[PDB]
Amino acid sequence: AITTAASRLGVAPYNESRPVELRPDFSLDDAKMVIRAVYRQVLGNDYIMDSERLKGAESLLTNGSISVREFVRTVAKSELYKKKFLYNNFQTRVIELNYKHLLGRAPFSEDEVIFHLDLYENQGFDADIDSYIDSVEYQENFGENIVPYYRFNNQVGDRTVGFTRMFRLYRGYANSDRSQLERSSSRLATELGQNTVSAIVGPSGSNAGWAYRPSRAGNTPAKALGGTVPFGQASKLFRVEITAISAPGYPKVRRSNKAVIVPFEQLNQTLQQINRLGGKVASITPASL
Amino acid sequence: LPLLNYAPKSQNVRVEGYEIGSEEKPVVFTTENILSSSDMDNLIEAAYRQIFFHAFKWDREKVLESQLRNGQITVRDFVRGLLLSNTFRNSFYEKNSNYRFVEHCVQKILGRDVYSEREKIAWSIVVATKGYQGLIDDLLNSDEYLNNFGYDTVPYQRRRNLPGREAGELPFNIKSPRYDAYHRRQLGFPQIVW
Amino acid sequence: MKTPLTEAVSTADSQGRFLSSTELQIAFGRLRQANAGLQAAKALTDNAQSLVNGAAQAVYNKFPYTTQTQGNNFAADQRGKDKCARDIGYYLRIVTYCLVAGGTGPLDEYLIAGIDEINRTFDLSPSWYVEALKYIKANHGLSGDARDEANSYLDYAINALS
Amino acid sequence: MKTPLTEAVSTADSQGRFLSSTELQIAFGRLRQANAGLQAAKALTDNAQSLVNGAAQAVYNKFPYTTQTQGNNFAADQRGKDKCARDIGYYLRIVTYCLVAGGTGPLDEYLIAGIDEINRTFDLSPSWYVEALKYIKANHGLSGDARDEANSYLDYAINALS
Amino acid sequence: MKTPLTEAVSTADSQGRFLSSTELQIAFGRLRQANAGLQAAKALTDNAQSLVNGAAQAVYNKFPYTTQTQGNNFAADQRGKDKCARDIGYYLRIVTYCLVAGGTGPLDEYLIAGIDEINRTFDLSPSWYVEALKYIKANHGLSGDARDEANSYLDYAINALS
Amino acid sequence: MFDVFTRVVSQADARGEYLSGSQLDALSATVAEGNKRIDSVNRITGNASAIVSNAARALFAEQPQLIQPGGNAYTSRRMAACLRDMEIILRYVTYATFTGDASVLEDRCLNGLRETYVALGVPGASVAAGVQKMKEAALDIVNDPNGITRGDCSAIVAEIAGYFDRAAAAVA
Amino acid sequence: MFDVFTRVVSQADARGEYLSGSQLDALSATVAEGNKRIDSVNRITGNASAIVSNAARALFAEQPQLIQPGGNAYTSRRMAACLRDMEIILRYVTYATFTGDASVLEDRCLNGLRETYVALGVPGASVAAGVQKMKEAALDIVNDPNGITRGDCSAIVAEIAGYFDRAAAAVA
Amino acid sequence: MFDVFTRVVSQADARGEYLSGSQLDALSATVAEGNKRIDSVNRITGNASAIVSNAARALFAEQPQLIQPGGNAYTSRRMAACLRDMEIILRYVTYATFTGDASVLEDRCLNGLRETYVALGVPGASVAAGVQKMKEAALDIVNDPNGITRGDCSAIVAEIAGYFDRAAAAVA
Ligand SMILES: *[C@@H](C)[C@H]1/C(=C/c2[nH]c(/C=C3N=C(/C=C4\NC(=O)C(CC)=C4C)C(C)=C\3CCC(=O)O)c(CCC(=O)O)c2C)NC(=O)[C@@H]1C
Ligand SMILES: *[C@@H](C)[C@H]1/C(=C/c2[nH]c(/C=C3N=C(/C=C4\NC(=O)C(CC)=C4C)C(C)=C\3CCC(=O)O)c(CCC(=O)O)c2C)NC(=O)[C@@H]1C
Ligand SMILES: *[C@H](C)[C@H]1/C(=C/c2[nH]c(/C=C3N=C(/C=C4\NC(=O)C(CC)=C4C)C(C)=C\3CCC(=O)O)c(CCC(=O)O)c2C)NC(=O)[C@@H]1C
Ligand SMILES: *[C@H](C)[C@H]1/C(=C/c2[nH]c(/C=C3N=C(/C=C4\NC(=O)C(CC)=C4C)C(C)=C\3CCC(=O)O)c(CCC(=O)O)c2C)NC(=O)[C@@H]1C
Ligand SMILES: *[C@H](C)[C@H]1/C(=C/c2[nH]c(/C=C3N=C(/C=C4\NC(=O)C(CC)=C4C)C(C)=C\3CCC(=O)O)c(CCC(=O)O)c2C)NC(=O)[C@@H]1C
Ligand SMILES: *[C@H](C)[C@H]1/C(=C/c2[nH]c(/C=C3N=C(/C=C4\NC(=O)C(CC)=C4C)C(C)=C\3CCC(=O)O)c(CCC(=O)O)c2C)NC(=O)[C@@H]1C
Ligand SMILES: *[C@H](C)[C@H]1/C(=C/c2[nH]c(/C=C3N=C(/C=C4\NC(=O)C(CC)=C4C)C(C)=C\3CCC(=O)O)c(CCC(=O)O)c2C)NC(=O)[C@@H]1C
Ligand SMILES: *[C@H](C)[C@H]1/C(=C/c2[nH]c(/C=C3N=C(/C=C4\NC(=O)C(CC)=C4C)C(C)=C\3CCC(=O)O)c(CCC(=O)O)c2C)NC(=O)[C@@H]1C
Ligand SMILES: *[C@H](C)[C@H]1/C(=C/c2[nH]c(/C=C3N=C(/C=C4\NC(=O)C(CC)=C4C)C(C)=C\3CCC(=O)O)c(CCC(=O)O)c2C)NC(=O)[C@@H]1C
Ligand SMILES: *[C@H](C)[C@H]1/C(=C/c2[nH]c(/C=C3N=C(/C=C4\NC(=O)C(CC)=C4C)C(C)=C\3CCC(=O)O)c(CCC(=O)O)c2C)NC(=O)[C@@H]1C
Ligand SMILES: *[C@H](C)[C@H]1/C(=C/c2[nH]c(/C=C3N=C(/C=C4\NC(=O)C(CC)=C4C)C(C)=C\3CCC(=O)O)c(CCC(=O)O)c2C)NC(=O)[C@@H]1C
Ligand SMILES: *[C@H](C)[C@H]1/C(=C/c2[nH]c(/C=C3N=C(/C=C4\NC(=O)C(CC)=C4C)C(C)=C\3CCC(=O)O)c(CCC(=O)O)c2C)NC(=O)[C@@H]1C
Ligand SMILES: *[C@H](C)[C@H]1/C(=C/c2[nH]c(/C=C3N=C(/C=C4\NC(=O)C(CC)=C4C)C(C)=C\3CCC(=O)O)c(CCC(=O)O)c2C)NC(=O)[C@@H]1C
Repeated sequence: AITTAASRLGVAPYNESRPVELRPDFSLDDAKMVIRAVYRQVLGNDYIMDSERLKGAESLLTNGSISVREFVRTVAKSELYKKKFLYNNFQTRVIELNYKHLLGRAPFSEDEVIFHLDLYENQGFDADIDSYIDSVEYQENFGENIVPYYRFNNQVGDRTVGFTRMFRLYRGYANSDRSQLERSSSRLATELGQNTVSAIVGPSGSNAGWAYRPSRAGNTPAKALGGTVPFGQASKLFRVEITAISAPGYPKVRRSNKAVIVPFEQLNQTLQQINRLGGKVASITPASL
Repeated sequence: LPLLNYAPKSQNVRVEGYEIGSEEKPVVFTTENILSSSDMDNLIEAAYRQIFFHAFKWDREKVLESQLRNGQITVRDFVRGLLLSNTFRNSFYEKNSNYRFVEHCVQKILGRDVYSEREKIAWSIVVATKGYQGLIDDLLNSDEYLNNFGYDTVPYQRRRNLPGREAGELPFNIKSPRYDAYHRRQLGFPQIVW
Repeated sequence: MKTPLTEAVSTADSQGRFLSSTELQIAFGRLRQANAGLQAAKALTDNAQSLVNGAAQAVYNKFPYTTQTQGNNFAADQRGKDKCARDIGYYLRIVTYCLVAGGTGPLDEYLIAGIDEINRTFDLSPSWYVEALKYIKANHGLSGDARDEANSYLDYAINALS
Repeated sequence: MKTPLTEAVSTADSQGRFLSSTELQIAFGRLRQANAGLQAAKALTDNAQSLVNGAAQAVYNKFPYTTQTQGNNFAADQRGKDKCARDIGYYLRIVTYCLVAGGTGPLDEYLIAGIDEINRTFDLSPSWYVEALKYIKANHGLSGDARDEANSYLDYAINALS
Repeated sequence: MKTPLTEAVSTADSQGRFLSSTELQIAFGRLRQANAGLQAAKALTDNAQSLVNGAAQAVYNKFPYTTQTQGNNFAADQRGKDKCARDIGYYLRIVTYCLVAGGTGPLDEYLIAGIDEINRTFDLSPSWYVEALKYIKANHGLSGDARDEANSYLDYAINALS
Repeated sequence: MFDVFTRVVSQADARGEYLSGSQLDALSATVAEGNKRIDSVNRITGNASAIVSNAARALFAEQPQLIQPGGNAYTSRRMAACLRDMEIILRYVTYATFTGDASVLEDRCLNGLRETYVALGVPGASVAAGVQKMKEAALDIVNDPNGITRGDCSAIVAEIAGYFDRAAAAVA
Repeated sequence: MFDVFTRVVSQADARGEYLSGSQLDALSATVAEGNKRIDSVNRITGNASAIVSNAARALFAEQPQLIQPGGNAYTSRRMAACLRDMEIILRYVTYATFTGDASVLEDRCLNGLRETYVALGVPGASVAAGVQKMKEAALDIVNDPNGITRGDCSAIVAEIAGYFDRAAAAVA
Repeated sequence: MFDVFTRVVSQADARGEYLSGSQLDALSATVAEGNKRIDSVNRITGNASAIVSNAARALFAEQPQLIQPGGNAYTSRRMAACLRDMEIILRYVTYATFTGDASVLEDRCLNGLRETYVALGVPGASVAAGVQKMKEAALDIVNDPNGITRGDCSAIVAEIAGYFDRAAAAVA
């Protein structure tokens, strides 16, 4: 599980929550809890205005005319969901969001993008939505009666890349999919295409370097090809991600975000220099063997 | 031991210059511009010129180049690699006294001349005590290096020319050839001709 | 001094390269321009007195307090009027240099570099000189390439002052 | 990739300056040249087959051993002849690029950087290609600015090989 | 962490509700209990070494094969005895935490979740720890609310193991 | 989420230690202050609407740029969202007061909040001001001596002040 | 970086082909527009200070939160940086216009700029509004019919407008 | 650095004077020579390899002590450095020719070069001899009547010869 780093990763509140199940012969308070959970999960913790509520679908859920899964399906196909997540997004962004909302995880591979992009293009948004909800994965985790929830913890069938990518899509508890630094941009287009991963940067409030994001071009690669040779005598190399660089000012400072590969023997100097740049350490990761 | 103390001396670099870009402003070769392959050539050539004055094919460091091209290292790292290279050690360290080697380092790395003999004297002991790499790292980590060139810019000789003057101070690759009288005598030059 | 010919050499030298077709094209662009620049220099020089006189009056009219307020920085006495006419003459003359050189070089090296410090230190308003430069712009009566290049130098100075 | 337009911006950007009349003259210099370069590129392109095959023969004639000696680096078999004609084609095509770009950029980017390593690794003589480039110089039938710009790129490669 | 105060908040938060009289009643329930909890923790802490050593012997008497049989999972050597005493100390220490916290939180978080995997992987019998926990129930000497709350956690752990 | 009790427990477990006598005594003293804690929570809760609405009114009076057209709190949707934010921060401050530990605030209310505001363009310094206004009102409400068993609540009031300050710092 | 000519050359070398007849004639048509392109670069450059300052004045008039105390453009250092940034963006737009290719703008200006602004807390949507105002002023200046040989600059104007559009989109 | 135009400007500024009519006319005559100046630069550049290598060959044939063991041009690096230096001097002469002023040649190549060679033990007199041989070849290439619009390049050729002479004087 996630224990020590749960709070700084924004996972602790989900560790403290149980799946929201609608039992047969449910009470009205049960129905209200499901409705609240579905709105929070499926709409990415956006505030929902009374004018935006799906009152008819809520009635049918309350009446047992539709199960939880069918209520999720209705919310996912609503003009409200599409306005929030479809009409203004690159389809790869849409697929990312669908996975997060409806399956509680991030896409694992480029194959998932191929499948859902073609399905949308050939059969339309509704058909694509059904594929998530009628999937084996949805059935195994949530079935007919449980609201979808974030699957942070390792499960059978997982891949490691899923874990790192969840923190590209989930940015903390007091946050929504439409209020994140990358805004409308696909978070995973490049990761999926290259099958690469990124160092995990936890949410703001609990991580000073929370804003670190790489640029389109001119990034430092993850691993130290060439080893310590360019640095001279050095025992081991680390990749440091740095954000919020301002102090020297333009043109001495061009990009406020920077990743550097530095040797063990210069980490003291590196931290000192970073502090004087005003920057905040986003992540440190071994870069050599 | 702490570095021997010495005083500065009046120098162009020590005062505000009110600089406006002209043909005498050193060209800024930085990787922050997302340089194309040919443009990266020029940056690499500039670094070789700044540190070696000229890199014959024998002198060149193709692997360091690839790593700089790939973003594995910064320009300052590339400059360190050149300073640690066989060419630099053989040309500027082994053929000079420690005192003149320090001068070369200050000129090439910091882009200024030394203040005095005392500055050269104070730093001459660093190679022996901290090792060759210790000297380079001290200079490259210095506030003076970082404030002027940072991590992504090729160093250059600073404030050599003043506006409206026909000539500036001597370029360091003219002022400071890789060796001087001491090694010249060992080679048995000058050669009598005619 | 920044000009097409000195920048061309500066570029090639910074690359350790002989001049090539690129720099030779720069020299052709210089040659296409030079005669118009020399004609503009001539025209401004011949009319220098009335341009300088008229420009100063444009400033005194736009900013009457300068001719009525006592103080070293103002032109309420002959001393101040002379300094002001001198200063305006400097701008005009150096602008003719830019037309001869074909670049902002002369303006950069003789006038612009450090002009903020002077204006702050001596409490001179940059807006005074902008008005003068606008006057010269509107009264040099150049046309064509001479106009376009001359105006580029006047606007360059105006931009530096604001 | 060195061209007048990119060099002008590269210089201005290094200086943190807007483009001035100096850079505008650079552009005028490019515009003076562009059509001649484009016409030169067209003429070389349309005559490319003749020039390449003529150049290859000129090399074979000046260096007979290349068509007589066995070895991966020589043109004694159709394989080696095809490689040689291919290479000469590369030189010709990239020179047309320089004419289009108005600078040695394409030659620097695509051919010159690394050519020494190739020629040494595969035991090719730079003298062979110099002969090929002389033949193209002597037979492209250009005139005026088209000839001068084309010959300067051809000579640029020759000097890079020498 | 199951404790009255955190669960009150967690439940209220999932409902998006301010705390109401229901949660305040939970706080009063916690306050009614806390002092006896803290006193029970103190008594167990002060007696910890006697309880742990006594519990281990109770285990060794009841399952004598554990002190005679060779094997990494048995206490036939000082290594295994030290592991055993350490383990019982964990149970006792984490039980004192539950008394401080007012809920099974510390036992769930630190010990119970995953214990079945550990005992299976390392071939440790849950029956051993049940006997240690029973000794501690019999010998902690608590009374009243301190005894009842303490025994609930000791029985919670026993039920988890069986 | 920790409460006051499990905060100490987590620190002890990480060290492998029993709580010491002084730590148990400190918790005993915390228990003795329990009724004042509950009262303070009840008072802030019972006045939640007035605290939120009065703070909002004061903020917009002092910062009219927020509500004029184009302002971040202009339009009913943004204004409603703004008022929800205020109510939510206040709610979590009562959670923190109830539990006696800031963790609920840190882990949930303030987790990712700055990213949210930067992404959206919400002026975080303005939120901090609103939170400060709610704090002043809330502290006065907790301190009010009418209709309650008289006693010294300065300690709980200082603790509550801290939670408000944490929230304000997180967005400013 | 690419210019209009070397962009086409790059795509041709990738395929091992001489430029086609139509490609050469397209570049000739580009050359025929060269003077209009130079004039547009010159007019924007000549009016750079006014373009920036008027745009900034309009921006802060429409978005006064920026310059209220606590606003991102409050304090001299932040206002100075803001004015500098607008000038930087305008400068690179003129570079792109001069070369007839967006590479210089995209590579040297917009790369990582969105990321820089979020990391510093600079409101990018407000940066984009500033770019828009500069765009409007810049095109009017370029389209000004006074004092210049008369002709149709519609194509150059569209290209310039496009570069401003890139800038506005990139900063947020 | 100065070029032919800015040399006159520098003198005029030092006097606080506009350029006289004769100075303007003189520069106009310089402009009318511009094509020849460009052609001369292009011709030297295009034959730079041969100029250097032919001159170096003749130099080592006339002064065989340079290349005999123990000589200053013996060993591959010293020979390579010598060839390099000749190309450097030729390169800066073309710069001077291109600009029409000797300042770049002096500031960036010649000023101080005598001391450079004395420090290294390079026979400066022999460098001058090599410079003279490049001059002879270079002037012949500039004056070649074949394949160029016929005209009189005596003035530019004399200027170029002067820059070589300046270089030959400076090294020894
Ligand atoms: C849209 C941009 C506006 C427009 C432009 C326009 N310009 C020309 C022609 C020329 N403009 C110049 C420019 C300069 N000459 C100089 O010396 C300098 C200073 C360094 C500059 C900037 C030149 C040389 C020409 C060519 C000669 C001429 O004066 O005509 C045209 C005509 C078409 C063309 O040149 O191909 C046009 C259309 N015209 C408008 O109406 C727009 C507002
Ligand atoms: C500072 C917060 C103010 C303050 C508080 C205060 N309260 C008490 C005592 C009690 N308060 C309660 C509260 C409730 N009883 C209920 O049934 C409920 C509703 C669910 C609540 C909220 C209780 C039970 C007590 C104990 C009995 C009593 O009536 O006193 C005190 C006295 C000391 C103590 O902690 O017991 C104090 C100080 N008093 C002030 O003057 C502040 C303005
Ligand atoms: C044991 C030798 C070391 C050790 C391990 C350890 N791991 C975790 C937590 C996780 N481990 C994983 C790993 C994977 N997930 C996958 O999908 C795959 C392949 C399918 C792998 C390899 C993950 C994702 C987690 C977190 C999620 C989860 O556990 O469900 C922990 C717990 C972390 C925590 O409690 O915070 C531990 C202890 N720890 C050591 O000290 C040993 C050296
Ligand atoms: C065809 C002219 C050229 C070409 C195309 C090509 N594209 C892909 C793959 C993808 N294309 C997209 C595009 C979109 N996703 C969206 O959301 C939208 C907007 C609604 C678009 C336009 C995506 C995301 C992919 C990846 C998933 C997929 O493979 O379908 C490929 C396949 C690449 C691969 O390696 O599999 C190809 C071939 N390729 C060419 O060579 C043509 C010039
Ligand atoms: C003005 C319309 C808006 C605004 C601007 C603003 N920017 C900064 C700080 C920086 N801006 C940059 C920008 C660039 N770096 C580059 O390399 C380029 C492209 C070539 C650009 C455009 C950088 C690097 C910084 C940081 C370094 C510096 O401050 O000089 C600030 C100050 C941030 C601070 O926290 O102090 C501001 C205010 N702010 C607004 O509110 C306007 C919408
Ligand atoms: C003013 C009363 C007189 C005057 C001054 C003048 N000085 C310079 C140039 C320089 N002055 C210095 C001085 C210093 N360098 C140091 O390190 C220190 C201590 C910190 C000092 C005081 C330097 C190094 C220079 C050259 C660099 C530069 O100018 O930026 C000039 C300019 C000379 C030129 O040709 O540009 C002038 C004009 N001149 C007078 O006429 C007054 C009597
Ligand atoms: C040759 C069999 C194949 C081939 C090679 C190729 N590689 C690159 C680019 C790079 N190669 C490296 C590799 C290294 N750099 C190091 O420092 C070390 C460790 C000591 C290694 C192994 C790197 C880092 C690069 C990128 C930077 C660089 O350009 O040097 C290229 C060039 C690609 C490009 O221009 O972008 C090529 C062509 N290509 C083939 O097709 C062959 C199968
Ligand atoms: C002087 C040593 C020799 C000489 C030169 C000479 N040249 C011209 C005229 C021209 N030369 C050029 C040159 C070029 N055109 C291009 O496009 C390029 C490539 C970038 C170059 C180098 C040009 C443009 C002209 C003008 C037009 C023309 O074709 O004539 C002259 C004639 C006078 C003039 O100034 O134009 C002369 C004399 N002639 C000799 O006989 C010397 C050996
Ligand atoms: C007029 C019919 C009666 C009236 C009006 C009144 N309104 C307020 C305060 C607010 N009015 C609004 C409404 C809007 N804000 C928006 O952005 C939009 C959508 C574009 C609307 C419709 C809001 C949000 C407020 C509160 C915040 C603010 O003051 O701007 C007041 C003052 C309320 C207060 O407590 O300050 C009043 C007086 N009152 C009457 O008696 C009239 C009959
Ligand atoms: C009011 C004082 C200021 C203000 C607020 C404002 N906030 C938003 C949007 C959001 N606020 C939150 C915050 C939370 N959501 C949670 O679930 C939690 C508790 C864990 C918190 C603290 C979120 C996530 C959002 C985005 C979601 C959404 O639906 O908006 C807005 C809306 C912005 C917009 O609509 O563009 C506003 C206006 N704005 C001001 O000007 C005041 C200073
Ligand atoms: C008063 C003495 C004279 C005067 C004032 C005046 N000022 C402005 C505009 C600005 N003033 C400032 C100053 C500051 N901003 C800061 O953040 C701080 C530091 C904390 C200072 C000192 C700024 C930045 C501006 C421009 C941006 C803005 O509008 O806030 C104006 C208007 C200028 C305009 O063009 O809008 C005026 C009128 N004018 C007089 O005539 C007085 C004698
Ligand atoms: C013999 C295998 C073939 C051959 C040789 C040849 N060499 C030259 C000229 C030079 N040879 C050298 C070589 C060196 N000089 C050194 O100092 C050292 C290192 C100690 C070496 C290896 C040099 C530098 C020259 C040029 C200067 C000089 O003449 O000494 C020539 C004449 C070239 C010319 O243009 O004069 C020749 C003929 N040529 C053949 O055809 C043989 C198969
Ligand atoms: C060749 C005709 C003669 C010759 C030359 C020779 N020179 C050197 C070494 C150097 N030459 C320079 C020159 C310059 N540095 C500059 O900055 C400039 C202006 C840009 C110039 C012209 C320098 C600095 C050196 C030393 C550094 C280096 O060689 O890289 C040598 C070699 C001496 C040595 O071993 O360093 C030689 C042989 N020698 C002859 O005998 C010919 C007469």
